[PDB]
Amino acid sequence: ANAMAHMGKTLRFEIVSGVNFHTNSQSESLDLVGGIWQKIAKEEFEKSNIYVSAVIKPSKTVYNQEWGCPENGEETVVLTGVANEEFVDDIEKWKDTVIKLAKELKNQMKQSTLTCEFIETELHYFK
Amino acid sequence: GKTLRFEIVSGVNKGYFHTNSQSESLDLVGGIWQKIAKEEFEKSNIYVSAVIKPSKTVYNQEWGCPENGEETVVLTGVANEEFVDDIEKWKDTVIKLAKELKNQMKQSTLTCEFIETELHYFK
Amino acid sequence: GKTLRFEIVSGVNKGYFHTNSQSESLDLVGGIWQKIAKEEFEKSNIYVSAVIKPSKTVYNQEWGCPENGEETVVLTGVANEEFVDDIEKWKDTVIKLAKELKNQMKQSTLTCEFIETELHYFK
Repeated sequence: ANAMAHMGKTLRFEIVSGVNFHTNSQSESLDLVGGIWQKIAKEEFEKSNIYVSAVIKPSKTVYNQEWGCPENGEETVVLTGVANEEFVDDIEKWKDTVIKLAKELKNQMKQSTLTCEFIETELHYFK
Repeated sequence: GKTLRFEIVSGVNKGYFHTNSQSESLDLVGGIWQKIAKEEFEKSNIYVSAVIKPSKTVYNQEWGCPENGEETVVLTGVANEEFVDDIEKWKDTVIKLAKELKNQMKQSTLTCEFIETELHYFK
Repeated sequence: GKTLRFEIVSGVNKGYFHTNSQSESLDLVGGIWQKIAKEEFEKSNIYVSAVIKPSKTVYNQEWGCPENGEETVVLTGVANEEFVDDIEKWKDTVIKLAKELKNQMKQSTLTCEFIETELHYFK
């Protein structure tokens, strides 16, 4: 079959959020966060034509119990995405958009704190 | 000294493999990776191990994403200087395996990223 | 504006701890990390938080990997400039904790990687 491959230097983001909502499992909290992210990314895309996709992974975050962490860690989700040159024209505008969406997710999940990191990456995209 | 890690995201193609949970799809992808990595190692003598995580990938429903995201697996590995002599050959091998996984999982698109990393290996 | 993140991959040593699910092995590793980070913080005033993910690691069955991969946990953390003053001291502390985890989990081998990152922290 025919095939295409693109390679370029770009950025990926990674966000960590709590899961706060009456979910009963990591499978259920994955679906919860997935639905919320899908809605906020869609709203942004309608304004700017920039769609910020994310891969979401179940996790627990371990920190000092004296700052409120439960024993053995707090239930969290990790969201990761990339600026794919096929869909993204301007890396600075994309980065600004990711930061905006991170703050909105923090609000929707009613979180006190939230992290968002940018990491340099070499993206190969196969079709 | 620096080296490289790779990360791939793949779908699990329920339409074709008919897994019923994230536990089952994790095992499916784990077994497929094990087989393709072994086949490649027999050809090139380069064995590419991967750490695999369950996930869901959220994109625009108008491009076919299910509500709340598509079931996916994330595969991540590294060029460990204890086992790898030539980084360029390793990178070429990872790209080969990414394409093979895309084929085996019958995926329309697939991503493979390389990230610079400083590996400490304790034995 | 740059800092460092770490990522560790560890086995869960079913031979010794006998966990029955990925949920149970996540809590096991979580509790061990919490205790070793606390003990270190009391000595050095450096607290190393981690986000822990369930996973499997796929390698050659001829080196002892189970079919479809071995149950593992991935631990990832960052040097947050709001809490961390000296990156070299932090990195040394992470290495110490990685070795201690290797000991507590009775692992033959363990990896710890450092990756450059740009951290935004929202309060």
